[PDB]
Amino acid sequence: EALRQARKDAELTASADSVRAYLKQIGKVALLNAEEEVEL
Amino acid sequence: LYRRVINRNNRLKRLIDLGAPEIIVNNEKRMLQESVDALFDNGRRGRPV
Amino acid sequence: APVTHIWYFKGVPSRLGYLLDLAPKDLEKIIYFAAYVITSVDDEMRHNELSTLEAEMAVEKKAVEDQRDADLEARAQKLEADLAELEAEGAKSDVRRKVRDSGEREMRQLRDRAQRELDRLDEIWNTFTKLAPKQLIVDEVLYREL
Amino acid sequence: RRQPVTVLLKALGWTNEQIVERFGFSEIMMGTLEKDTTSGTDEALLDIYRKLRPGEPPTKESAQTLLENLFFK
DNA sequence: TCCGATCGGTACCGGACATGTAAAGAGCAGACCACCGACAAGT
Repeated sequence: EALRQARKDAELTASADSVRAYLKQIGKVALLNAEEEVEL
Repeated sequence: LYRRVINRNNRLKRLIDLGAPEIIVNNEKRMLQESVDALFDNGRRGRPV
Repeated sequence: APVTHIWYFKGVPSRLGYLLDLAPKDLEKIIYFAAYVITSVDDEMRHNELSTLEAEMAVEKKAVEDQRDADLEARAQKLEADLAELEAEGAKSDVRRKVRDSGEREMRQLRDRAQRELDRLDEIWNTFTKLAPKQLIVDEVLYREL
Repeated sequence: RRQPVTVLLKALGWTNEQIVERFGFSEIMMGTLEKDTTSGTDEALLDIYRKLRPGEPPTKESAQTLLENLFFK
């Protein structure tokens, strides 16, 4: 719906500030809860 | 300004030597670009240092 | 790593923009690590192997359609099992309508997911066909897939 | 950037009927409400959040908390 | 054709002045200097 389009526009925003861009970049990936760390 | 540029360049050298992922290296290169731009003309792009 | 000169980029007019026929926003995105730019493309190699790549893309689309059909038939057999269970013991009509609309919503979700996958494949193929130098690929996942 | 005030009014919890019954004596308000090309509360709130803080993925509660922090806290 | 952003500029002589925070600690090693023992050859 419109929510997906808004999310895509937000992710495609220029984000001229360097710190904001870095936060957006690091926010793309997920976390490891309990066991994936051992496997890695 | 010269100290900031030299520090960021040395950190980029260390990151390349270690083998850091692409995100960290790209962030460091962007910081180096911003430091050089601020050195040559402070205030043209972004906020002044 | 090379660093561009601020005088010749952030100016009115932008000399780099005029030289390279690039908009100032495009230059800002490129030189500040925000979007990829295609330096060059091998047109001859792409044209020679275009038919094989299109055939492989068609095979991939056929495979994803077959997977969607398998998911649809799994949903259909689950619905048939639910109907058999409802025939085994009596139940009210409200719960039957609820499970019917839940199954309809699930199959519509699967259909729109398949449609989104097909649209993504079509967009990737169109981007590859229309690939040319001095073009910005602002989507990181699209460039990774390419 | 400029935003129509009807979007802000809807984002505060008011509906179209509330706006009509509250600002029915004015022509500019009605013209803005007809020309907003935006309906509902969640859509207006998401638009306000996008305008205020571009690049941040919005959700149901982040925009409301941001507005409360900005004004009513 | 219209218009939201961005960049350029805005008198002179005299004078005046100097930063305000720290989440630590330990183990091991390297370079340099003030105090020293021997031992044979030149003085």
